Amino acid sequence: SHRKFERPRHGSLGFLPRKRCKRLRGKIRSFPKDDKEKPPHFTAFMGYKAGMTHIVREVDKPGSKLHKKEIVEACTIIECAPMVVVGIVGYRETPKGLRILSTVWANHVSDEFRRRYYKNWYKSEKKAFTKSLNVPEATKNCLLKRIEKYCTVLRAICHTQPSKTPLRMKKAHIMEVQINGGSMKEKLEFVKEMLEKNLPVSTVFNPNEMIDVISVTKGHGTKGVVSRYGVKRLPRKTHRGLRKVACIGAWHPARVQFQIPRHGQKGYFHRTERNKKIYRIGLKTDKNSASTDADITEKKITPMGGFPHYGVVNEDFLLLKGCVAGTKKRPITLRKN
Amino acid sequence: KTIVSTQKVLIPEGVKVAINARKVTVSGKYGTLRRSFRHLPIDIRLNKLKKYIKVVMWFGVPDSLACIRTVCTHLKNMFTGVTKKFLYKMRLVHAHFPINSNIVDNNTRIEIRNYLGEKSVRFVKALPGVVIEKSPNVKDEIYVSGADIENVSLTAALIHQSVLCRNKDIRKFLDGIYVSEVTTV
Amino acid sequence: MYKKEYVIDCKGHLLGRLASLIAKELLNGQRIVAVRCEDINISGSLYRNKLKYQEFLRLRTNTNPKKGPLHLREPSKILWRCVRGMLPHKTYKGQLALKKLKVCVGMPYPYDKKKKYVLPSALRAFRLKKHRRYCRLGTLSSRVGWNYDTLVKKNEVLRKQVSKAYYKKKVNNLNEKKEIKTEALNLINPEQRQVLENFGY
RNA sequence: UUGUUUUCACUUUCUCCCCGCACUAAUGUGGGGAAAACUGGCUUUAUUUCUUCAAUUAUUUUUUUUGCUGAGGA
RNA sequence: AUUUCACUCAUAUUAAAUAAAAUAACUCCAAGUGGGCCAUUUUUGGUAAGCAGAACUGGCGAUGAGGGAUGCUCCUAACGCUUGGAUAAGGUGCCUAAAUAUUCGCUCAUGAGAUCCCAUAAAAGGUGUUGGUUCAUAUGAACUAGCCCUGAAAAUGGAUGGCGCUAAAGCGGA
RNA sequence: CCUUCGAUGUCGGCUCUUCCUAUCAUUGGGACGCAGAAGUCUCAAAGUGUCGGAUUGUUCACCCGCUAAUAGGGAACGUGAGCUGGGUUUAGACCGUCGUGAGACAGGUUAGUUUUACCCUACUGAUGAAUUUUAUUAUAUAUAUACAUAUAGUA
RNA sequence: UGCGAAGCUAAGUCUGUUGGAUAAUGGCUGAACGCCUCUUAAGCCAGAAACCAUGCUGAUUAAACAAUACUAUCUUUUUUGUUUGCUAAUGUAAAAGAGAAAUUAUAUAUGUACCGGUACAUAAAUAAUCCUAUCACCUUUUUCGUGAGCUGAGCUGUGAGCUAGGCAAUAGUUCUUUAACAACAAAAAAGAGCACAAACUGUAGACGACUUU
Repeated sequence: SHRKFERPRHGSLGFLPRKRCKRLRGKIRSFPKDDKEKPPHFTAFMGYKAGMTHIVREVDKPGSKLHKKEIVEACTIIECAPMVVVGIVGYRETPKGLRILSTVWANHVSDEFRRRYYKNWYKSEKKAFTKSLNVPEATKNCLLKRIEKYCTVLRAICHTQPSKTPLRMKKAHIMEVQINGGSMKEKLEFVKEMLEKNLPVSTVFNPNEMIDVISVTKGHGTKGVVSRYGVKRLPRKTHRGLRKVACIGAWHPARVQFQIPRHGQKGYFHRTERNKKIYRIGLKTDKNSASTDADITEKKITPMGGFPHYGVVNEDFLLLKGCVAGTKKRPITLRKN
Repeated sequence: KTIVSTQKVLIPEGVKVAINARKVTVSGKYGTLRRSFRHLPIDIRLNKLKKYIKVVMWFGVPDSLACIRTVCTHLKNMFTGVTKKFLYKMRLVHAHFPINSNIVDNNTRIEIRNYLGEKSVRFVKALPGVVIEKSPNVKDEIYVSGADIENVSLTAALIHQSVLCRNKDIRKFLDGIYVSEVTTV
Repeated sequence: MYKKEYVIDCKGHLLGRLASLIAKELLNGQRIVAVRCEDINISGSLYRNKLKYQEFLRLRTNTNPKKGPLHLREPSKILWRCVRGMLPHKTYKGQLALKKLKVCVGMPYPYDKKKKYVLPSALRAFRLKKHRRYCRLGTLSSRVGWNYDTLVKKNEVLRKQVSKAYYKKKVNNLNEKKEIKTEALNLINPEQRQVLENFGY
């Protein structure tokens, strides 16, 4: 029979299965779309976990009860050790998805990037990307002509440099960042300049725009139902313990449904936070970017007392609303909206 | 029930046509004609020195013989519509708030305001090549016209349903944007 | 039936009749490759077939939808499943017959210039009243969530131009072959000429 | 409380005429009239292989190509 | 009334027909059984029931085989081991052997319909189709009945058996 | 009384999930005996939500409130190797009525042991090989090829 | 007794979109019957927290796949074969010409040249078609094309052909016509690095696994 007191279920089925994520970096399912009218520029970025902090502000929303009065908010400041752009990948649409036409590497590559292709770097001969970077430019010209004639999605392999960060890790995280904008004829020339240099964030990131955050949440191992889905605790009189779901399904169907909350792994999931507007642009070396002309004190992005389980921060900064997922030292990925 | 149906459509003097595989291409005065009538089984006989069209339907059963009549009177009627433009009698109505018109961009993308006092945006288009523009004689009247019969008539059709209000008895509140009569240039 | 493999252009073919014929060929052992499945047409209104596919879509195993009927949205996969429902796929011979079938949307690479065959027993022009209502499998699949109809259309129009070019080459090749034949006929001995003339060669 | 007998009204055409005079689906049509009848049927005469001699039933006689079977041992 | 003598009523097809009618008749000994159920037709109680209780016949039990997708009781048909032929019931679009056979109509369903038992459907609405009937001077009605539609809502996801089928692979014929 | 009496754990509550629509609210409409409000009838619609407490073992019920609404139901009257044991329904005991009596009471009351998962499957998570009669939406400088391709390890 | 770092935690903080056709709902034309008439005639539009997309989560849910980087004695041609548990070695779901490129419309379409039109051809049992097979050998006369090498061109080779000549099949009547493809073994000729473990880490964890050095 029916329940006498109908109440909403526990957890969301949209985040199933609640299993350990396969990787550590934040993958991107979807990049922001492109338009012919809009001009060819960048489409995403990446970095690390610099801070999810506060800032004091003043609302300009008409009729707001606070408005002119000073307020306190919650935004974030990003860690951007400049990423090295190393590769170019072309994709063409097919009825079986978008397929890789080809990838092209920079004629010179870093050691940190190449270290990722190994599991025992200290014992190898470091032979990766050794004789693959001595190709003639006739092949490059022919294949980029093919890219223009056939390819329709352009992505750039960029890798981070953990040497700048205090991380123990020496392998470089590699991802691909889409390039969005105009037609192929303009796009070919617009993708012929930045093919080797490192990536400054302030190149495209501008104030008053929306971005999203991709990461992998923390980890807690196996946890009970009361933690994984927040089920009601059974009364203290319960015989075989109280931290469990009482009924895991009716008599029929004669099976356990997949909607029943059960014990298992919680955390180490893939998470994306949407509607995160970027607000301000700054740097790393300069001394007054974060502060204002009404604050008239001295400070830079530098923190105090060190960062617990993160070391010190010696790289770029911007501003963006919200707080982030993951743990300390965890790679974070930044997308546009 | 018999085996032949046809309508000996009378071609007026001011029109010249050419039939080809239920795709008749015609020239009048304001422009040219063509039509996609491929849904219906139609055969056509044509002459041009003695004129008159003969649109026919073989094995004419009254199941679908009501369609040849529609297409035939329609055919003579686009002939008339392109030769002389058709004018329905559209009148805007306003019980309390006189209708605010914003005729932006030359008969294309008109805007409607001042209808019950919402004071918001309301814009309804029409098929290109058809005019629905203010008649200078009376402000609340718009002299609809255009190229062809369907061209004028769908424009006279879509406009009435654009500004409807809610919770107000239309037996007492006679608000609307009416269309009354039909004439020619 | 007896060819190494038969390539069928599914354009303008009724789904059920096409599936029945193809399944009979697979069971008899003839390998079949079906192309341009996104122009398969189904009798009945597009809304009717959309309702049917929605009823099929709402149907899944309650305990775990993973083992539920995999619905599939590509028209090629729809035709493949319709054919599978026509033959005993639960047995070894039926499984072999099912695996003897290839389905493609549009015309992929190794089907540019092998003769695409058409079975008149499943044509719309012969198996459907003109005044009655029909649908299009590509449109229905796009409605039920394929989002690849336009790409197939652009590939198809490019292929149309590409094939038209070499058809224009082939027609001139053939019309020069016929004219060299006309002159080579009179260089053959008369008694051999007579047999060709009276046998229409 | 039956039979019998009697009257007109019927058909061909690429026939023709006139009117709408081209209004035909056509190398014609809507209407009104004239023609013979090359339609047709009727009786004959030698012939049915120039040409039909059908179909069904009753009564007979063959024929093309081929599947399966070989019990027994007087 | 009985008995005995005479005569004699087809007896060479048989005191009407038909009959693997003596596979008869009789006697003895003895097993099991003695809860029945279902189908057509008839019928009692009950609002009704896959309910309870009866009659006839045939089945299930006690019995498989082909078919009705599926099924103790429905149709064909009852059974030694085989080889050929031809069929019954039922089918011939694929599953599945055999007709996308021929021929004539009807139907478009935004929950069509599709083999007895059988797996529900009613009152009330129908100027679509076709054919009627009656009436009033090619002119208007009324009905009538075939298909289709509304009436027509239930819980795991779902079932003309599935796929699917509309110039049917649907319905009624031939 | 068709299946279970060589046993399918018989009330309620708690917990938890899913499903139906004959929709309570929310969404968009039509009608009103609709001036507007407010409301009533009704359509498409199950996406979202349908509560806190007093009394009672209760379902049901009835009040106090909040709410936007506090809609109706199914899932072996969903759910006891999930719980609890308040009731019903062993044995003790009390009262009332009935009985000569032992005792009886869908009359009332009080106290009264709630067993086992380590098996299969299902579900939740966690490792993980093998995969040629197997796959191809290509590979070629306006030009050929399936009569081709495709080794395998690591990343 | 206090804070009680960090972690955990909430009772604390941040975040939680637009596109399509669409149900109900009004019109264009318009028959049926002279004409009117949303369609129990035809075609077209307006439009919902519902649907499918978008976005998000898995994807050993596809026993799936792509690109890239590096490496493992490796790759082509010929002959004979595959008639201690092993160390030569063979399997076909289908060869017997397994021959075949416009696209499209079905109440007629495809080309050609002009500006959807124009005029003209083509096509309408369309695969009921076309194309492809047997002339062996060797000798002579030579002709025309393609490849090695050679300087648009000479020679040789290859393919096809022309003139003339003389040269073979035989196993007793058939038991599949051993004829295809792919693979492998032997023998010749030519060219052609990593991962696990170990210690460390702790962004991870029941153990595996995962992140590192």
